[PDB]
Amino acid sequence: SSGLVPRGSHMGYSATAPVNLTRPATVPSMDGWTDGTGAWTLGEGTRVVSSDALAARAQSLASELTKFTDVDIKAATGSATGKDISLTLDASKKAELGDEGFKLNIGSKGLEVIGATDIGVFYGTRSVSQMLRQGQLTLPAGTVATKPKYKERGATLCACQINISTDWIDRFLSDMADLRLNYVLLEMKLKPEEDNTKKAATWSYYTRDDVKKFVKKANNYGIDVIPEINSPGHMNVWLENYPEYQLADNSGRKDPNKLDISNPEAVKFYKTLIDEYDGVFTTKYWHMGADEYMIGTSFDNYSKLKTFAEKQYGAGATPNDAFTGFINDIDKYVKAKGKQLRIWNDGIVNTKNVSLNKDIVIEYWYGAGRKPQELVQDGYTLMNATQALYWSRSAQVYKVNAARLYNNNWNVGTFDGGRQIDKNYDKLTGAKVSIWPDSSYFQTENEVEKEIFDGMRFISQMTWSDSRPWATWNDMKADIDKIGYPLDIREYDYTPVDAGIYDIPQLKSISKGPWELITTPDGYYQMKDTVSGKCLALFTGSKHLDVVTQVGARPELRNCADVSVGQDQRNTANERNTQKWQIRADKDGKYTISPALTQQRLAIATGNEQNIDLETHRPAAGTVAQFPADLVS
Ligand SMILES: CC(=O)N[C@H]1CN2CC[C@H](O)[C@@H]2[C@@H](O)[C@@H]1O[C@@H]1O[C@H](CO)[C@H](O)[C@H](O)[C@H]1O
Repeated sequence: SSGLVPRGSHMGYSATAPVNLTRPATVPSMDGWTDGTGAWTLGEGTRVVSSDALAARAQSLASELTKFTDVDIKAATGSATGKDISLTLDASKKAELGDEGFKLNIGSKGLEVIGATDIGVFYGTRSVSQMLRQGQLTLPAGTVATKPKYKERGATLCACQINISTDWIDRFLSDMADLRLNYVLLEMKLKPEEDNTKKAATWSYYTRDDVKKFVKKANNYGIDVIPEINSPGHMNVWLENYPEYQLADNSGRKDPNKLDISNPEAVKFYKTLIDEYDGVFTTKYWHMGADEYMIGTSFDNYSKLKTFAEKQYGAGATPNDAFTGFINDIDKYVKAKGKQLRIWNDGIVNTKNVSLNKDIVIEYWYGAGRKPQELVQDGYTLMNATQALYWSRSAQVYKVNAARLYNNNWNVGTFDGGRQIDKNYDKLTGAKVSIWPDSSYFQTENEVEKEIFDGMRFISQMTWSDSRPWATWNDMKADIDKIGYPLDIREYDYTPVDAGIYDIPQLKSISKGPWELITTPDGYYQMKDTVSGKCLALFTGSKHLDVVTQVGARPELRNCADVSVGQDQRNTANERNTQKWQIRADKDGKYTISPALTQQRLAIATGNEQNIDLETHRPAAGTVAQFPADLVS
């Protein structure tokens, strides 16, 4: 017999360690590790030790680690032993570590994490978590210092038209933090409240309270949440109920997506929205979008913009001049609020009489004029937002292929359509992936979460480390899976009730029930009415992106779809996903039921709910209908 037995190494440092004991991987990788003598073992008595100032970081890591290791790891102040993880903020190490970098020293004095800022120290702790939650509690001795090559690292998250649940955003923010991603462009609607703007309070929207909560979580994780209100195109969710601000073509037909930038009341309406967001986002940036204004058409069909150009910016001025002038005017406005402006690159056009202010950050997603190289020569600040880092729930041409980017040597300097610029260009801020809903019924938000996993590790690695220490994608994939998700995601209670048979009074107007609940692989439920044999669906009402956004829409009974299959069954996606429901536990113990796609909540209608959609149609009082949560607290 073999005698196989656990090594069961004593806690703390040991001068003795095997030469090739595995150093557990991280993402981002920490390159240039210098090996030392021996190894350090987390074990019973290991504490996380820090100053009072770092006490919250220390307590949160001790908790975390207690949960991952099954050892009781307490936080403390005072002296550290060789048994301990130490957290140190040393601001004098800015030159070495920057605002975000960190140093690990593993050895006889234990596991030391050193940062020059609170966020650096926090970031060090993400590597410590990663390293110790792979089933190994012994780490080889040595030292490494690491900092991100690029200043902006993260994602565009389009929480736009459709709602991405605040619980999803929270999980996403923890995922980002674990990967040392510090940037999220959140295109979204903050519920408008002013008399002048409140008719745009259609769903999706987020409350002021919702936003202040996820922003404060973001800032604790080192993440800049930058809002976007795209303009002057892609404005349907703002101008639908304000036709007075929509741009008409030459024949008088209005487009709810197009802002009439020759109308000063319209410009002012946009500026009013900037002012509403200013109260709840802490960032120093404003993103005005400026992408795809004329998609589906041309400036030749909007002669009003030419006339406006010429009046406004003198004879010779073109519609492109008016467009840029609108951008410059929004620039001037946000700068007076202390902000820097950001846009998409496809706005930037050939202008005769006006030129785009150079103090506007250009996020470059589309190979169409200027090319990246030309924007470099004229001195623009650039972020790489290449389409090669796009996911879309419906557009299958937009699926990040991380294997391919890894194996083909893509870097942050590889702009859209393989246009390589100097990756050390001094105004290259970094790079991001982009998460787009488009036609939204094809994939649930929890399916988006599973899918983006890999691409998020890829962009973390290349924006921080800009290296390929794994020989192939497949090696990186093996390690990123061993690393796995941060604790908050592992703890999220996706399906808080067991499958089974339930009485649900809230649903009495549809059926006396009872209801058979079964779970789905993406963390939702199907609800079968045992009376009719049919299943509850949120299927009918007015939609954006092919999803029912109508406030007060009623669910219905439909033939049961197969909710057990994956997102590659595109042909049945709508019947399937309109039959998914998210159940959540209250603080404490009461359950809400939300349609998985819409993320409104089922409630009994009172008739006192106030929303613009309800002015035009209200479900019968006392029936069960979907409503944003803020209307039913
Ligand atoms: C900046 C950008 O990429 N603009 C649109 C084009 N791309 C190409 C692939 C994606 O489908 C993406 C579109 O989703 C982008 O538009 C955004 O669409 C959302 C809804 O999906 C909102 O309407 C935004 O305002 C658009 O910018």
